[PDB]
Amino acid sequence: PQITLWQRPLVTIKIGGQLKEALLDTGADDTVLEEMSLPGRWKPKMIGGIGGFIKVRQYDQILIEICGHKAIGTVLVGPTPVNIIGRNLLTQIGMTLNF
Amino acid sequence: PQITLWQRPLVTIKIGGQLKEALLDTGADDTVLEEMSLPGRWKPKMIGGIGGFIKVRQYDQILIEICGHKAIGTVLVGPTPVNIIGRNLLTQIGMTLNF
Ligand SMILES: CC(C)CN(C1([C@@H](O)[C@H](Cc2ccccc2)NC(=O)O[C@H]2CO[C@H]3OCC[C@H]32)CC1)S(=O)(=O)c1ccc(N)cc1
Repeated sequence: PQITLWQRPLVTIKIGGQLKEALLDTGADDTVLEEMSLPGRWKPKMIGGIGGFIKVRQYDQILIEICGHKAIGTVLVGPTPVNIIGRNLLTQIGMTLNF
Repeated sequence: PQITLWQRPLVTIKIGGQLKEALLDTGADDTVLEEMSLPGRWKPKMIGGIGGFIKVRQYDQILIEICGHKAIGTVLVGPTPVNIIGRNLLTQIGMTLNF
């Protein structure tokens, strides 16, 4: 499919038994989700952008369903204002920018 | 052209006759640039990033070239890790997401 950018490119993801709305974000190295429980070990990380930094928990090898695909990768969890799907997962589902 | 997402989508832009590097950022509503000189009058805008809310300077109807494509629109100037090209200009140059 093709996704226009007149509106925020929001999609529904399934992760850890939960459905969440999230932003397809080419600017993001990493995928970042609002507070939730995830399985396995984690380590703390600081990520920064407009407005400064937030502290997040990094989980690896997390299964996600998005855009009819299943992908696996790292998910950061913390006090982000919006759920963000970053390049680490966008690549796995074959998402590209075109113009 | 097609831009894949295995690396950061950093591209050359031109503004005020000068080349700069900017990140194509589908998760940004607005285009936010590193400190620079722009003509005309500006007004404040409050934006909310990952770290919280901040006020930046809004310049309207500014000429800016992105990947060789000429756009004219709003650019915000404020503290950002990198120049980001947001949806307001991504739409002008006919950029979409595809999978
Ligand atoms: C500023 C960029 C260089 C990096 N950030 C982006 C960016 O797309 C954000 C997403 C976002 C949207 C709404 C609310 C909060 C955040 N947009 C953003 O800041 O856009 C601003 C400009 O337009 C406005 O519209 C959305 C918020 C405003 C790439 C992910 S980040 O800070 O989230 C981030 C930094 C580091 C790591 N490792 C992961 C993420």
